[PDB]
Amino acid sequence: PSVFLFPPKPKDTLMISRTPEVTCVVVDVSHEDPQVKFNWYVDGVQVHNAKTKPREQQYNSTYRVVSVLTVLHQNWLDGKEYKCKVSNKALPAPIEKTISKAKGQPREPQVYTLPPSREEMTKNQVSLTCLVKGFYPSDIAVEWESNGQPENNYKTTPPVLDSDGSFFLYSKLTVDKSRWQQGNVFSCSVMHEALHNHYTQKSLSL
Amino acid sequence: PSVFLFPPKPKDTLMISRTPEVTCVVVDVSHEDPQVKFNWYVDGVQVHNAKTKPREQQYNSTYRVVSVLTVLHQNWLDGKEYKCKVSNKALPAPIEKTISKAKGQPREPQVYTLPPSREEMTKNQVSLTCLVKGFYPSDIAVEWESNGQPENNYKTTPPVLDSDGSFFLYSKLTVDKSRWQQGNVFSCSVMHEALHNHYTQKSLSL
Ligand SMILES: *[C@@H]1O[C@H](CO[C@H]2O[C@H](C)[C@@H](O)[C@@H](O)[C@@H]2O)[C@@H](O[C@@H]2O[C@H](CO)[C@@H](O[C@@H]3O[C@H](CO[C@H]4O[C@H](CO)[C@@H](O)[C@H](O)[C@@H]4O[C@@H]4O[C@H](CO)[C@@H](O[C@@H]5O[C@H](CO)[C@H](O)[C@H](O)[C@H]5O)[C@H](O)[C@H]4NC(C)=O)[C@@H](O)[C@H](O[C@H]4O[C@H](CO)[C@@H](O)[C@H](O)[C@@H]4O[C@@H]4O[C@H](CO)[C@@H](O)[C@H](O)[C@H]4NC(C)=O)[C@@H]3O)[C@H](O)[C@H]2NC(C)=O)[C@H](O)[C@H]1NC(C)=O
Ligand SMILES: *[C@@H]1O[C@H](CO[C@H]2O[C@H](C)[C@@H](O)[C@@H](O)[C@@H]2O)[C@@H](O[C@@H]2O[C@H](CO)[C@@H](O[C@@H]3O[C@H](CO[C@H]4O[C@H](CO)[C@@H](O)[C@H](O)[C@@H]4O[C@@H]4O[C@H](CO)[C@@H](O[C@@H]5O[C@H](CO)[C@H](O)[C@H](O)[C@H]5O)[C@H](O)[C@H]4NC(C)=O)[C@@H](O)[C@H](O[C@H]4O[C@H](CO)[C@@H](O)[C@H](O)[C@@H]4O[C@@H]4O[C@H](CO)[C@@H](O)[C@H](O)[C@H]4NC(C)=O)[C@@H]3O)[C@H](O)[C@H]2NC(C)=O)[C@H](O)[C@H]1NC(C)=O
Repeated sequence: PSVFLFPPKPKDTLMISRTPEVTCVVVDVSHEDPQVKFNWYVDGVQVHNAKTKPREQQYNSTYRVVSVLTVLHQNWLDGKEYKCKVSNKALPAPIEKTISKAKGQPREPQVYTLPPSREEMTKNQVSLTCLVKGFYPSDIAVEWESNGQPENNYKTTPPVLDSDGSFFLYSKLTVDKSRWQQGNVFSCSVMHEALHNHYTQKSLSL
Repeated sequence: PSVFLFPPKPKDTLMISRTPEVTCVVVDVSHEDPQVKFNWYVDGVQVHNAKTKPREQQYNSTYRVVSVLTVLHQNWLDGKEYKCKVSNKALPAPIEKTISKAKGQPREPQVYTLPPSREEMTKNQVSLTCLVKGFYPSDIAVEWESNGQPENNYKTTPPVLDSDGSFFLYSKLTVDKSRWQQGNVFSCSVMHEALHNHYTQKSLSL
């Protein structure tokens, strides 16, 4: 049997309104010893129940047990440890897996929107670019809007560790050549630990 | 004790000057059976020796043996399979791993360069970019120059699968606000399978 600890998604922890949850998944459990026992420890204290919640799935030719511990935004953002310690008679010694966020001192993301190259106006569709650079830790959420209306045709590169020991990423919104010339305003919205309201938005137009 | 097959570097294969290789790395080789036997087959036919060249390395609490095979550019680009067959007494059945490039026909990369943003002119350093979009396969090499001479302070993201079923990547060069302002001419040089001379080079200046 194998244990896998998963962290919360950034938007969920940067929005008060949302629900961060550190998820523990046990694979290869088996039919002969399906008896999995979970021990959730925040930072050192067994948060015992908190509001932990398992269940058994009958997979492969084996079982799959998942439990969830609902993470408290502030505890997350201050860098607690989260330990999922799983007992199961088959498994000789109980597997412990511990998680947190990237140990360091957080840096505010510089957000610059870039309009399309002259040459790309030769094309039928143009590329709108925003750079998010010199941020830390690499937990971020970047989106695009045309108004009070969210957009579709965008793609975001994985956070690349730059030279500073800070991170960078580019995000590419592709639009019809026309709209951009019909003087529309497209915004890139960045969400990060170290942003003023955990949010910033830079805009683009013709 | 398994095997991993590693492909040639996209600059090594796009340049005939340079000698590409396929690297077969066998890990978890345990002490009492150190006898690794690499068998190298090109596509259909065993290139037997060709110019295959291993060596033992005593790691962890185990062994690491790696065998390198040279490639002919042409073969690689014509999409031949390369087959590494590992032997080691302990390992009951022989490990036959096989590699090759991606299937599909090349798309010529669109190399556009973007200037620093006005919002970034506020900084003692600015960021030059080239967006390299709509290519295929993912294998490419972006490098940066300023005159007759190469530069240091660039960082290029991994190739991200875009909607076309083609790729993009951005590459970010960081220079002094001064150098940019003195009116110097920076170059983005993209090397890709489907470009005229396996090379193209888009330029920036102030
Ligand atoms: C018996 O069968 C089962 C199931 O089999 C399927 O297929 C059969 C054909 C079919 O018949 C059925 O049985 C069934 O469909 C087998 O199970 C699989 O077992 C393997 C291991 O053998 C597991 O592999 C691991 O996977 C990890 C990734 O897992 C995520 O992705 C996979 C693939 O997308 C998903 O399946 C999986 O569910 C995970 O998705 C994420 O899940 C979480 C929790 O649900 C989501 O959480 C969100 O949380 C927020 C909180 O706010 C919110 O609540 C959201 O709503 C939630 O959704 C999250 O959203 C999901 N993610 C996304 C993007 O959506 C791998 O990371 C893991 O890899 C690490 O470990 C292995 C092992 O050591 C290493 O080899 C590997 O290299 C890597 O190691 C190191 O890890 C670091 C962290 O990743 C990494 O940074 C580091 O670089 C790395 N080191 C190196 C050197 O690379 C591993 O691959 C499968 O997950 C599991 N499948 C399932 C479906 O459970 C079983 O094996 C089989 N038994 C047999 C064959 O014997
Ligand atoms: C005992 O210890 C050793 C080492 O331990 C370290 O730490 C100790 C504390 C210390 O005391 C020392 O012992 C030591 O420092 C353990 O070994 C490790 O074992 C793991 C697991 O077995 C291996 O994991 C695999 O790693 C692959 C990535 O490997 C690259 O990165 C690592 C990290 O940087 C490098 O170390 C490694 O060398 C590889 O770098 C690339 O290497 C090639 C060949 O050297 C380079 O080639 C260039 O070629 C050009 C050609 O022109 C030119 O010649 C250049 O000069 C050459 O250099 C290349 O440059 C390097 N790359 C770069 C960027 O520089 C992973 O990809 C691999 O992942 C696959 O498998 C896992 C497991 O199943 C999956 O989870 C994962 O998803 C992935 O699967 C992929 O799936 C696809 C779908 O099926 C499939 O299609 C695809 O084919 C498949 N991918 C592959 C590759 O098959 C995997 O994680 C480590 O590599 C190994 N580390 C070392 C240093 O050897 C050992 O386990 C341990 N024993 C124990 C614990 O019992």
